[PDB]
Amino acid sequence: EEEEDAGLVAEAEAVAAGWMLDFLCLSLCRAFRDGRSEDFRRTRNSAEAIIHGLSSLTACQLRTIYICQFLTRIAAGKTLDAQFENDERITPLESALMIWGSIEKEHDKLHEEIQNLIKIQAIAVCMENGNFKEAEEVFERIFGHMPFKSKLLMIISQKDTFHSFFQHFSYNHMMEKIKSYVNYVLSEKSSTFLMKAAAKVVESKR
Amino acid sequence: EEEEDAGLVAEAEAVAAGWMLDFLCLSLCRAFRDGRSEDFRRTRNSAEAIIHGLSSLTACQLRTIYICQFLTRIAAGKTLDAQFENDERITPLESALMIWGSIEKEHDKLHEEIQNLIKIQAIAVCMENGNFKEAEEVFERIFGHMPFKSKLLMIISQKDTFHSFFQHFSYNHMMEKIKSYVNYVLSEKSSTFLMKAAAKVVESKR
Repeated sequence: EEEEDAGLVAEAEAVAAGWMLDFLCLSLCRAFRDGRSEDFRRTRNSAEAIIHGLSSLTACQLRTIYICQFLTRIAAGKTLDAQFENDERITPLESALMIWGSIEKEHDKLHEEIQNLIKIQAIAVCMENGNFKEAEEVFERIFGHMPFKSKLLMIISQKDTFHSFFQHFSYNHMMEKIKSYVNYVLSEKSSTFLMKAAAKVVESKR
Repeated sequence: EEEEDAGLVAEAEAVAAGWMLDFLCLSLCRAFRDGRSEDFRRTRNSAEAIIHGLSSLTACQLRTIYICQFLTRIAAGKTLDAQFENDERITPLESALMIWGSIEKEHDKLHEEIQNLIKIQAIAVCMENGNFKEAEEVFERIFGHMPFKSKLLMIISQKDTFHSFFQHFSYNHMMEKIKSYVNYVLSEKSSTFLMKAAAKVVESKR
């Protein structure tokens, strides 16, 4: 009853923390889709602290954490100063591409298009800051897609930062395709417990 | 319906964050009472990130945040390197005494005893590290209680760190009286929504 009641409290705290993680993961995907940057930053901070207080995760919770990590790297894609991997040479977009190709999800046409847009922008960001040598290094770690492969290497060699290819397959196009995926994810979210109860309370005051 | 549905989502996220704050505040008080230091540290980190994502707080939530801040300063009472106030001269125990005397709560006999134990230990910690001049400064900011007042100044002057007075009114005695208060608080917690639902789930698997 002493060590038993303490165990029961710990079990409930673990169920409650699991609900908090699920809610925060959904709120982060929502903030990303709506372009609410500060909300995404604050909710990411909350979700990370919550993950540190949990000792067990379901496969569904782990999968959801991976997608949220992908979104964080995409948001920091233009922050080449950001290091998400032990290898400090890995650019944020390279890290997102690694998660994108590791998540257990359908490799539908949208999946491949997002993948191909991340590869192009991984090189574009380096060129848009004049890190042309870094651009070649990223190209080697990604292109080591034949028609696009030769086109990108010729743009790195010519040093044309303001090339038309990058404008057609822009950072905004990449962001929009990624936002279309998040919407579908939220659509099939299956409704988290915390959101359902809170929404009931809100409606119960209308 | 566009700006209306977005508002409804924000309202639900605010109700959900309020439930998360209440749960985390209770889990922090529990970790303090049980002496689970690492759990208190991790839950404090989670509660701070949650507070940063909320824009409205009830008087009951604000009062609960004050008590949790008091516990954090008590836990860092021996960490004289910790600065909780803009004035870097204020020791952690001095900051806790300031909150303790500011919370809206009954000034019962337990309240005064906790207050008097915090005052004595505020001086003891400084003496136990040889910061005798700092001890006098803390004494001036607190004792500026006649029978205890003269006794403490004579101990600072004599520089007796290992004095019997501090052993009788020890840091552990202060910790135990503070733990008795937290228990009563949790006893009248009124049961938070998240804890109630989670405990139901746990029992529903016994």
